Amino acid sequence: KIESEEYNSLKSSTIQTIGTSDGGSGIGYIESGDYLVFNKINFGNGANSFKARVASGADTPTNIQLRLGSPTGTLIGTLTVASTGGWNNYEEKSCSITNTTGQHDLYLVFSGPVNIDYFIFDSN
Ligand SMILES: O[C@@H]1[C@@H](O)[C@H](O[C@@H]2CO[C@@H](O[C@@H]3CO[C@@H](O[C@@H]4CO[C@@H](O[C@@H]5CO[C@@H](O)[C@H](O)[C@H]5O)[C@H](O)[C@H]4O)[C@H](O)[C@H]3O)[C@H](O)[C@H]2O)OC[C@H]1O
Ligand SMILES: [Ca+2]
Repeated sequence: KIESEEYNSLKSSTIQTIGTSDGGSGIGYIESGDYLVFNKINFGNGANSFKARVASGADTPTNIQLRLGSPTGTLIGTLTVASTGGWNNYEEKSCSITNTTGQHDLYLVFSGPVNIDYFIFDSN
């Protein structure tokens, strides 16, 4: 598990840390082409699944690309998030990823807006 608001670096001119109504925090005000960087993520044993707690009031879907090494590095999967009913209505959404082990920098690269609280890598 990784908290979006605990990124090491980012590329954005708009991203803000936001709250949720449950007393948590996360990332909003994301625009197309922004990315969050999480350095030295040990995928440990194995990961073939990605789950994120996300909210969206957008009227088009946002793709969250999961890239290793650089923003144009190996693409291991893409979570596509349509509206959840509103910007403060969080749901947990999952995608499969190419099985990943070892230590990589992780770039979440966004095609549009989404509010994100946290994400979890697991093996189904
Ligand atoms: O304390 C807590 C508060 O922090 C919390 O505040 C909420 C923080 O998050 C806010 O959500 C932002 C709402 O505004 C969005 O910008 C939208 C994004 O969509 C744009 O339009 C898009 C254009 O591109 C199209 O292709 C796409 O389909 C469209 O959707 C629109 O122009 C922008 O206005 C941000 O992305 C969100 O992060 C939320 O409103 C606050 O309420 O509230 C709870 C409290 O406990
Ligand atoms: Ca969070």
